[PDB]
Amino acid sequence: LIAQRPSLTEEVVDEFRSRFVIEPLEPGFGYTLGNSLRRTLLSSIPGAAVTSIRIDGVLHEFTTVPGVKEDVTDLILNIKQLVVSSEHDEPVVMYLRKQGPGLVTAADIAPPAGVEVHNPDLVLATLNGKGKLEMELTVERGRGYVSAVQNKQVGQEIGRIPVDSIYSPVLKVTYKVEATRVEQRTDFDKLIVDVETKQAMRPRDAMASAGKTLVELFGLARELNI
Amino acid sequence: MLIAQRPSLTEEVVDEFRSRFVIEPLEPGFGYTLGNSLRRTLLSSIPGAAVTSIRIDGVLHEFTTVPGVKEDVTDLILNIKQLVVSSEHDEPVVMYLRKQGPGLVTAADIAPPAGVEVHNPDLVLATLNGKGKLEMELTVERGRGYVSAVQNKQVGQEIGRIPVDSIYSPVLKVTYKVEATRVEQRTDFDKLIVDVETKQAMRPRDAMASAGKTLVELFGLARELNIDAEGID
Amino acid sequence: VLGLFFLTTDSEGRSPKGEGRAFGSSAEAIMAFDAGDLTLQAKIDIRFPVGTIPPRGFEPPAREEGEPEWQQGDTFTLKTTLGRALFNELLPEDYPFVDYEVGKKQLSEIVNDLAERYPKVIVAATLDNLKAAGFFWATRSGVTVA
Amino acid sequence: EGIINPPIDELLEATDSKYSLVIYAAKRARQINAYYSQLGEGLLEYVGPLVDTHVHEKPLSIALREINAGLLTSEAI
Amino acid sequence: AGRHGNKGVISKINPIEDMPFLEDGTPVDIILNPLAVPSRMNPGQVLEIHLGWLASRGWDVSGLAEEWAQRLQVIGADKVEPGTNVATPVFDGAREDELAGLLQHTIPNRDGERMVLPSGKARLFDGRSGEPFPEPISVGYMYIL
Amino acid sequence: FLEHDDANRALMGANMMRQAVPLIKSESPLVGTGMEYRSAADAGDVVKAEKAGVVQEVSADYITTTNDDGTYITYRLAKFSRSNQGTSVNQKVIVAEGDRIIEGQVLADGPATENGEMALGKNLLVAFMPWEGHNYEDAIILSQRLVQDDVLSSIHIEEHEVDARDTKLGPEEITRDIPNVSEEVLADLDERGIIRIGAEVVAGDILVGKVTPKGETE
Repeated sequence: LIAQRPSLTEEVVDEFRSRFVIEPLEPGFGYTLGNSLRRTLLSSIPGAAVTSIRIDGVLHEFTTVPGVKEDVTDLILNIKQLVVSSEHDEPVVMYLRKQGPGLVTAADIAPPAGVEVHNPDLVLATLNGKGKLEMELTVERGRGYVSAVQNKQVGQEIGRIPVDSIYSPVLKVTYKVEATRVEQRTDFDKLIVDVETKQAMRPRDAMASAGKTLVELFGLARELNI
Repeated sequence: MLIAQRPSLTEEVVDEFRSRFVIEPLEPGFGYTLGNSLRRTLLSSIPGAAVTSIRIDGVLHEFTTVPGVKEDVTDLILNIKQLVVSSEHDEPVVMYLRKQGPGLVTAADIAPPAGVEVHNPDLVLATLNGKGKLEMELTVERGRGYVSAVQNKQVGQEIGRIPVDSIYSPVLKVTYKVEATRVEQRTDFDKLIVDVETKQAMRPRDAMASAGKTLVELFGLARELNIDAEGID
Repeated sequence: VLGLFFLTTDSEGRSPKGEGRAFGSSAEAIMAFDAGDLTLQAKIDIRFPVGTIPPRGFEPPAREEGEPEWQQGDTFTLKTTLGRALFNELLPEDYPFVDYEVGKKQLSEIVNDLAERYPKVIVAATLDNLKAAGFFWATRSGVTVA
Repeated sequence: EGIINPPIDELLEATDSKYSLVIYAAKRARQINAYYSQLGEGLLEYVGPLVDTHVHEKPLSIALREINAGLLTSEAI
Repeated sequence: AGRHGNKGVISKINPIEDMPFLEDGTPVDIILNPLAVPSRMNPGQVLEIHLGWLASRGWDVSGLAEEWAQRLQVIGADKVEPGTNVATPVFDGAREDELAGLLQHTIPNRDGERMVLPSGKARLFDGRSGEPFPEPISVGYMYIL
Repeated sequence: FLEHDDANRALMGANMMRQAVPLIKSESPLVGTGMEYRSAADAGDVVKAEKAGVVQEVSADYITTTNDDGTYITYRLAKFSRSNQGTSVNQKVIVAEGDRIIEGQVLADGPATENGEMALGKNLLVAFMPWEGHNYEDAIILSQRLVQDDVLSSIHIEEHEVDARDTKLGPEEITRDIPNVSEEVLADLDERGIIRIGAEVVAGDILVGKVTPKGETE
């Protein structure tokens, strides 16, 4: 019978993991709100990903670059885990050039202005004395997952190969409910949402974007009535 | 990034209180979020008013037989909890019902106080034979959702008062189903159909608008964290 | 069949919460189940609206009244679980209420009676409803192998 | 909005057999499809769709609709 | 297919948010019908799954002074890091008591809490509705071909 | 856990593990019998050392090792070659630049092996439950994480050939100048009428341009 407006409070446990608490929720209602937040966070959150690459001296993803121990398909697999952020709506070409023996990683890449890599420790490939790697990674912005078959647009460029891009930067979302300490037979429940994202952004921004999408759809369901 | 098609809620009405609501094609996977969140915020988050306790003259809590009425106390409790009441007082209020002699007692004979109104006057309540002796006092309390019968030591204070289940929510049942629709050669779009049945007091579309309202200021909590943009329209 | 059996089975070996309490309608029972104070298998006194056909065994009993009554076409209260109410919501309104554990063989006699006494489109719709709710309540039946 | 949209029990009670019904509807569908392919020849023996028709519809659905509506008859020679 | 004669075509590739997920937000990767196994009379896959889970999150057994614990200590399978491969020979596999006791003593993942009950089943949420499933659901790791 | 399975299901599983395709990258079973290393090494597709030495050079195409007696031995690896069933036999590398090598030690993996250990599939999170009827009659429901993370995917190589012969009317010619066809169809062909290496091709496209010399003309 009592009316209290719900409030959201964020606590942080790591750099990119945090728990959000919404205490005065109605009984039997924390689970569904947590699930709506989790489904909006895991799928529709904007981000950036590598959508196509081009290795010099390589025409398709089934060859081997002369001087690396990982074939081009393993290079596709290693690039697909590279988390990036691209301010530009248009695709941006990033450059990775390495000569001589060593260990080419994401810290060795050259990000243009507006595009930033976020896991420089990700190992990309290895190079022996006669190894030489030159890639021109095309990065784009989107949401969800887009396969390689939807990422091809140029036919005259034989050397360019599209990769399947994973755009969502959220690692895992969880929710939990309890019983509030206030004494009524209603027994209101608090909702704790544990959001852990990749290094692309803090979970606060991801929860903000999920809330924006959900409030827009529910305002669509609302304003068309009355 | 940009959403190609914008959804639009449409209402197909089937009765005075029953209705069905179709959402024009949503994004892949967004049918079920909207469906269950809308169903649970419809069935529980809408405020309403209902009865909470009743008091019958000359009876005991262990004495389930009521004098002068053919219906037992269970059917009487069921019929009272099936009655719709609207209140604006925001504290529990005692409302009376008195009848003498035989006949049929309905909700029309119920005399409501100021600020408390009864939307259903025609449903039957009980039968009387011979001497009536019908004097009941029932508590109307404004609430939100559904709470079962709870006791607060009112049986110790008086032996006639027994609690009754409360149906606060104007909506009676909400059933959602998410099916598939195809536009622009992409079959993985969700059409959400929400069939909502309410009581005759409150219009179903007004209840759905209130549910959407509560969801808007409920998911605005995540908005105050950061002003982040998303592909719209 | 596993889902329909779990929906319509008895409250033997499963902890019944909210067993033996009157309910105004099936919608209120569903709301109580969503609240969590009522389990699917719990003998409750549930009322049914006008047009609901009572069970075949309901005819020899009747409500005690000094006036003539006919519970064949109007409202009545029944002592049954919520799962049987949902299962009969799947079945057509003209079909009599079933008040027993369904399982497989009883489902066979129900489907045979439906095919014998009802048109083809009604039978197809009722088997579609039984299929959908069987899958739905087999998901929530908690069956697994450890 | 499908194959089953003509209810079949009505067709059986309007035909009293099942093979008669299927060959009956097949003959009517052939007549309707021949009418659609007349190319403006105006042949008298071919009678068009007696029930309302959309922009594109199979002649057999139209044939079953006319059989169900009861506005068409057949007799054995 | 698995290694125990279980097979099936794929009927739906669900989205990640639609899969039922565990207590830490970890979605399950494949959903199998439990109706098949008692009729096919090959419970061993279930056994595999439990040990698969035990090989995902490692175990710490030392000084437990139990029969299975002493067997694992003398064998050498008493301190196992998470993710390391385990070996059950085709007729000298891990016994029932060993699986049960190791499921009791699985190392915790986060918040100091272990996630699969000693019965071998875990409380599992719903990815569509969001309400948790009523009974605990048996989860683990099967090697699928 | 064979002793727990039925004999019929053991028969089916043993006869069905031979149909497992090799995936993009393979992982050895998280739980499985210890014979898998012996069952992968004894099969000869895994590159093993003939002599003991130290690795000198490592790459995707070859591994050059200097044995202790002084000789220099190079192992070539088959990368994206076609097996008899159409599956690839791509061989990954597990050895480092300068680690020691003994006789019979695995230098490079094979198809469907990891670290010299047999790997015919992937280990996935499993829950036993009926789920909305999509796992009915032992069907399979699975996450999209096995699509987006490249878990259950495989390279399939198909070979297809044609020959330009000398028939009675004349010699068949492999030529670019295909008659009765638009220019954009033959855009990706070489000067002699060969589709280029790495040219994405779809159904109905021209691979190699062969023309028959002539036919009875009426």
